[PDB]
Amino acid sequence: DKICLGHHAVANGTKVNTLTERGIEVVNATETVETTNIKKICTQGKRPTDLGQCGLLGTLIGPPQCDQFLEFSSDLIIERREGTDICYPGRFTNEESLRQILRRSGGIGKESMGFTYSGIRTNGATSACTRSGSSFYAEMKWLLSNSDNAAFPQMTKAYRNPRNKPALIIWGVHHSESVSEQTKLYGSGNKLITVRSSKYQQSFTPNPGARRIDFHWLLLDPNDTVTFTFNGAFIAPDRTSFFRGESLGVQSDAPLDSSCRGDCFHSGGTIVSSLPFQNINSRTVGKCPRYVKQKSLLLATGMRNVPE
Amino acid sequence: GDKICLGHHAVANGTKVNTLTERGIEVVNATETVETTNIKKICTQGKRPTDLGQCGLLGTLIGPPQCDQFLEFSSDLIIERREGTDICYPGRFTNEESLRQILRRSGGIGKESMGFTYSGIRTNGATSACTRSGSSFYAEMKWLLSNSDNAAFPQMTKAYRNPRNKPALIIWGVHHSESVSEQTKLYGSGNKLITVRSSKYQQSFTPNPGARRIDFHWLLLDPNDTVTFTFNGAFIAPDRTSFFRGESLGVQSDAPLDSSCRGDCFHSGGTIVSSLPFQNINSRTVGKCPRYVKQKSLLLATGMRNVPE
Amino acid sequence: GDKICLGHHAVANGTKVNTLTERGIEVVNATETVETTNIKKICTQGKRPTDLGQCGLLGTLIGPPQCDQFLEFSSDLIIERREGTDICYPGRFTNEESLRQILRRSGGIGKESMGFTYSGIRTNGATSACTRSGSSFYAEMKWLLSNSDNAAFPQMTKAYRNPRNKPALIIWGVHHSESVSEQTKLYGSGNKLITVRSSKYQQSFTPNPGARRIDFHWLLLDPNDTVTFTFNGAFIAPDRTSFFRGESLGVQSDAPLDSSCRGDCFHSGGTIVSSLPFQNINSRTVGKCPRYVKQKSLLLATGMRNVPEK
Amino acid sequence: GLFGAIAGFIENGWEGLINGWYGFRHQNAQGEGTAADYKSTQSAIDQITGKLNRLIGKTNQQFELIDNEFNEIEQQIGNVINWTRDAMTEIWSYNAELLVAMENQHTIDLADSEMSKLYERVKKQLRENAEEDGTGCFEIFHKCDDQCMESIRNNTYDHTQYRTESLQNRIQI
Amino acid sequence: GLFGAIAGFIENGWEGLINGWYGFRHQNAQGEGTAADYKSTQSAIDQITGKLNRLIGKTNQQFELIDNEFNEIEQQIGNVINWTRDAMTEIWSYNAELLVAMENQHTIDLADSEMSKLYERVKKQLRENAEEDGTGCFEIFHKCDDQCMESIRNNTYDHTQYRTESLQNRIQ
Amino acid sequence: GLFGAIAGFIENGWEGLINGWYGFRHQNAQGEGTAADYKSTQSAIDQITGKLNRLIGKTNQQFELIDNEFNEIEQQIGNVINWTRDAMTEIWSYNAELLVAMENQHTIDLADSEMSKLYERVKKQLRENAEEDGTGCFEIFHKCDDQCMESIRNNTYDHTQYRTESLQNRIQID
Ligand SMILES: *[C@@H]1O[C@H](CO)[C@@H](O[C@@H]2O[C@H](CO)[C@@H](O)[C@H](O)[C@H]2NC(C)=O)[C@H](O)[C@H]1NC(C)=O
Ligand SMILES: *[C@@H]1O[C@H](CO)[C@@H](O[C@@H]2O[C@H](CO)[C@@H](O)[C@H](O)[C@H]2NC(C)=O)[C@H](O)[C@H]1NC(C)=O
Ligand SMILES: *[C@@H]1O[C@H](CO)[C@@H](O[C@@H]2O[C@H](CO)[C@@H](O)[C@H](O)[C@H]2NC(C)=O)[C@H](O)[C@H]1NC(C)=O
Ligand SMILES: *[C@@H]1O[C@H](CO)[C@@H](O)[C@H](O)[C@H]1NC(C)=O
Ligand SMILES: *[C@@H]1O[C@H](CO)[C@@H](O)[C@H](O)[C@H]1NC(C)=O
Ligand SMILES: *[C@H]1O[C@H](CO)[C@@H](O)[C@H](O)[C@H]1NC(C)=O
Repeated sequence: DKICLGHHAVANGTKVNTLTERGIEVVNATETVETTNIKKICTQGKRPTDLGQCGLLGTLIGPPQCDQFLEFSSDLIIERREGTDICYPGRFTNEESLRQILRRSGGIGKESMGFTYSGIRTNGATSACTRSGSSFYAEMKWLLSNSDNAAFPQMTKAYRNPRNKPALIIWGVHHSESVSEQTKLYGSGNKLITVRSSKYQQSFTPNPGARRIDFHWLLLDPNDTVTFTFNGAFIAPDRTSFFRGESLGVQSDAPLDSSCRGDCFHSGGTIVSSLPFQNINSRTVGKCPRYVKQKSLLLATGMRNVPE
Repeated sequence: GDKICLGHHAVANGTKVNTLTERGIEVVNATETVETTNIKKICTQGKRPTDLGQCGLLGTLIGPPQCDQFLEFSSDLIIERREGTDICYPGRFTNEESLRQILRRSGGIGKESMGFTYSGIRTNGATSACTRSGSSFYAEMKWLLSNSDNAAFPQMTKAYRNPRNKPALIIWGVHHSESVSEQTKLYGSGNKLITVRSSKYQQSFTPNPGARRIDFHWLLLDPNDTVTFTFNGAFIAPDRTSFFRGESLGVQSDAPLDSSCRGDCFHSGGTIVSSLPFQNINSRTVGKCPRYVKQKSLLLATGMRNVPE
Repeated sequence: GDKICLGHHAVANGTKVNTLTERGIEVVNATETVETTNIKKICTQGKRPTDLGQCGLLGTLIGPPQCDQFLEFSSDLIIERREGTDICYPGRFTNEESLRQILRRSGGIGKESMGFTYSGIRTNGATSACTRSGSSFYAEMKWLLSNSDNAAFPQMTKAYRNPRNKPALIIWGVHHSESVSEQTKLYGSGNKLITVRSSKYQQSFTPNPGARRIDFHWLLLDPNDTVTFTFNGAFIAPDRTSFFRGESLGVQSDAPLDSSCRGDCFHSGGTIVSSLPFQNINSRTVGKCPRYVKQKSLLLATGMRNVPEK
Repeated sequence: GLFGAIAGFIENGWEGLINGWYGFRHQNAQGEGTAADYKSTQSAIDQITGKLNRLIGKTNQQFELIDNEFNEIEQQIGNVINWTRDAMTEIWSYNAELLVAMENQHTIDLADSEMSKLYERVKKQLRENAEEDGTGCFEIFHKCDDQCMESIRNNTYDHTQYRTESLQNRIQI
Repeated sequence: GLFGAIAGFIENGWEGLINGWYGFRHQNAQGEGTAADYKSTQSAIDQITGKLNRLIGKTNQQFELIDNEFNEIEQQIGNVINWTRDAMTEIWSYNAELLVAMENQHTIDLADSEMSKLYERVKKQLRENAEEDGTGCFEIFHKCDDQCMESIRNNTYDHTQYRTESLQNRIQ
Repeated sequence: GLFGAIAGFIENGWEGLINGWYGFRHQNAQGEGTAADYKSTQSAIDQITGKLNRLIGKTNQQFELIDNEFNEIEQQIGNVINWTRDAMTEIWSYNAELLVAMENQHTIDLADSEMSKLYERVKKQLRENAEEDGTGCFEIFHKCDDQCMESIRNNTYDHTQYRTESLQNRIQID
């Protein structure tokens, strides 16, 4: 009479790796690297903004494409490939820095800076920005002389931030089509724009011959004042921006889907997983498992498999 | 019958630690590995500190009133403060952060005259913005002017060779007058041109009348190399140049200095003093520090599993 | 009476190793995990090396006299030398380090004419800094100027379409004259503006007279996309553009080349030939390298605890 | 494994043991039978569960966009970002591979340990009534029926009850 | 524990054992008695101290300011720096957690191993003169006084002296 | 180590055992003799080789230069690069130190385990025909000639063959 001790085994075991052996066979194992992608931006529980044709920076100045997003509110901003910031040629200085602070802004609220003018025209427009005929950036004013070749008067405009959070201040410098064009819209002679707050001071001169409007920006502290001094070639802010709260920014071509939750996003969609690693995309945003090069890394959840 | 029993010690109340297998298993003793105790001070014992206070690090080069006492200094621990300011007259430094970064690790600066002498012009340009006892200017610089209102500034060349065996930090300024007529008042009428040239640097500057500012630029001049200045106005000339002394650590803090404690790891809120591998005090540190982790606590077992009755 | 004992082997002197609980414990045998042996040479066996010598990597694009032999080259291993220079006339490349990084992994460059011909202007702009079969200029560039001293340089437009299936490296120069007087002599009086446009690039440039200077700028032109140059003077035109060949490594070193050894890991001090996971030779490396660690030695035990006869 | 039971002195596993990781197979006059053991099986399963509790369902920190797919950022910073990302990927790839390999080594040894523990417990139970054959079996030197086999599995086996019978059976020639 | 002694076949620890980590408790005609074993206690502490020597008092690399709290650098570089800092934090928090969890697993098993080794040492020492209780005890089949109990504890017990007495006490 | 054989109950190693990691040393009426155990030795070597295969010859990661050693790049970005490089150095130096220390710990215990396995295997083999002396030896209670010793080493020893002689040599009472 005998009593024998032993352990279980299975016909089909799983090959795993250890410190001493490669492809050793165990009773069972679990995958640690996530490979299942969702080709969608999962927006359930979120308030998403699909910017579509509108470029993120365009929401601040307001070209035709962005008239829908002059004031937007979301915790998930989706930038699209065909998004455009501008209609008239030009760009933002430190453009990516501005994009990065906007992506987490929680959206923007717009407030009037309360600028009024006399002795000049404020109705500048171009066929490049059509919005039922020729128009301009919805948040900006193109300032010109009273008539062709008329002198543009030396001007000062100030704005104090009354709110309890920083104000995003945008302005533009118009670099005319030609030297002739500059003296036509504004006065003759050198043009200078100087912009001052209590922790920012910068001057700008136009660059005639290269038809473009370049936008510049600063963040104005609560109870601080921006001062604009200019005699032409100046694109004035009509409205300033205030950030609403907190958002996450994503770049994708994947469609939105409000029927699934997700907190990890990439260009190809959403990664939903409890696993510590993923092999889907090395560039992700939000809360993600770490990216690894390996397709599979199996964790033994059973003893060594020894069949008869 | 007689018997001998083997066993191990236990304590009434053990310490809960984490293993690979269990969370909160009790062991006899455990020891913390994550430092959480901060000292709200900059520990400067066995060190030569410089608390710059109202003086901005870049100010030590050009010399606004706030930086008069730091024109030449020597330390291995440079402490910047929130209230520190580089300038008195409006203007900025080209590549300011790069310059700040080399200054923090300079070991302080020594100053040397550049032997520049002038005749046929004025040397005493001053502003109400830099007050020492009335209108003054940057201590290390000279604001060059014409002999009188609207007089032609002469075309000038000024050359300086680095006689030392280390790079000289050469600083100069460009004056952008508040108007065109103001530029005509201080210097001759007509376009002004400033060229700065060494064997490794070549750049020209034109003033931008209307901006009301003095912008500062800089180069490092190798041993035996010459920097040549050519100008006809709007030029803020260096009177002295800087040489670095050795090695220092730069710190940004609001914490007061304390010479009665030793420390090698500094941050915004003071000094981390520890032999522990990790700290949960500040993710942003400078010096020789434990690595920052997000856990408040990680206990290393220093005894067996605790099993009592 | 009779007995049988079980035991293990030992040696007279073993090797000290470190464990989790003990420093300098002795084991029968150990092996080094950190590489410290350096070859003071660039091992170029199995590779097509290009030693640039006196020519700077960016020089191969614009063509100063020192780069005549490298205007077109093919290699998988580009060696840069301390004495290498990109220029003859004073001036800088904007984004020079980004461009170097691109060229280092390009596999080399091939040149193609951009087909630019000019009317009503001169093309023979030259300087004694780039002397080569006459007081010439950059070999890949044209220094354009007015027909005579002080003559008005025509408002001009030149367009080039990339006719290949890979990106064209387009280079151009902005000339900053020695003085306002010089600029007017070469290109005529008045404002000067240069504009360069592609489908994903647009920049304007104004010359800054005062310092003798030719500053170079660049873009990557996509296949089928067009680059447009509009200018009225102070413009250094590209005559040829570059195309990349494939894959390569770029090294900065002063170590001599050696074709009698194989290596996949390179640094300023030469080559690291190792199969060890770690190295302590150099923290700046290029190629397939062991990870840099600060320890001089980490001995991995390959035997049991050594217990000699006491 | 380190303990020499599983894939060691115990020849192989049992495909027929489906109610647990470890167990008892007995032979007597009434025939054979196999019964799993809850205690050591549960102790092994809980330890493996603990490992999964650590790796699964971690809270992750947030990361934002630092570059741009649609409009390329300044090339110098792009190269630094790319250089940094690859370095990050290599570290995490190393870590993941090492973690799994180390965990699996411990898991296998852990299960081997549990087998060895159970064997050693039964050895101490049987005292002088049984001799081990070397293959993981105990030769009981007395008549031990199905209910007697039960008590060995149950830890209720009184060795004094069978001591005299088994001792004289071990001495006989 | 991997060895099955501590928190295994040994029911619990002794709170009265203040002199060391491991020890012996004996019953005879003279009564109770507890004494700590120096060797196994010292072996375990030396191994715990070795872990500490590795983790505590490390020389660290210097790191400098790459940021500016008072003068904000452009958000582009700042966000890159911040991403890297957070990525570093992610790695070190992972490493620390794993290091401590792994070391603690080893420490627990190491101490369990020392208990087991001492138990085995005694077993081989007692030869045929004793049987194991299964709970960490050895039932000694000969009259063994305090001098005899001491000889077991410090490895001077001669089994030959008691073998005849023990063997007849075992066979009944 | 963890198992108490090597540097434990076995006093020291045999410098004369040059043909294996583990062996048998016997003593009988014919004399002394040492023979290596192949099976236990190879089992330990295979596991150690496995560690070597996992670390030596491994595919390295691809490296490129972001710095310039001749024409130094701008200080700000250069300091970011240096910071990141040194942070990598710190992580890899830590990883390297830990990996080797952990592996060495496991290698020592692994070797200790194989000695322990071989010992326990012989113990079960000898059954009631021998006793452990505490030093890693078994004192055999029957005449065991050179061929008898051989059968133990090669695992063919039948304990039944000697049980009777052994028991009356062990149990020395009525
Ligand atoms: C072997 O491990 C797998 C995981 O790799 C287990 O699969 C899980 O099983 C439960 C059902 O009990 C399901 O609800 C889960 O969805 C499964 N998870 C996965 C990731 O597949 C499986 O239970 C194990 N097999 C055995 C026989 O124990
Ligand atoms: C990078 O991180 C630093 C440190 O958190 C950020 O600076 C802080 O910003 C937060 C939130 O606005 C404030 O609470 C702190 O007072 C700031 N300073 C410090 C020293 O902590 C910085 O904003 C981040 N960079 C960017 C571009 O977002
Ligand atoms: C980043 O680190 C490198 C190398 O540590 C620094 O460059 C070296 O500086 C030393 C000491 O001043 C010189 O002797 C070497 O010749 C330099 N190069 C190399 C390749 O070692 C570099 O200065 C640091 N970057 C910054 C911005 O300070
Ligand atoms: C010991 O290890 C070394 C590598 O360090 C190697 O040369 C040798 O093959 C190994 N074996 C012996 C017996 O020395
Ligand atoms: C960085 O990597 C991305 C994606 O792999 C690539 O598109 C881009 O060209 C790289 N950036 C630079 C500046 O080389
Ligand atoms: C064990 O560690 C603790 C905490 O680190 C320490 O305070 C205490 O002195 C130690 N305990 C004993 C009993 O030595």
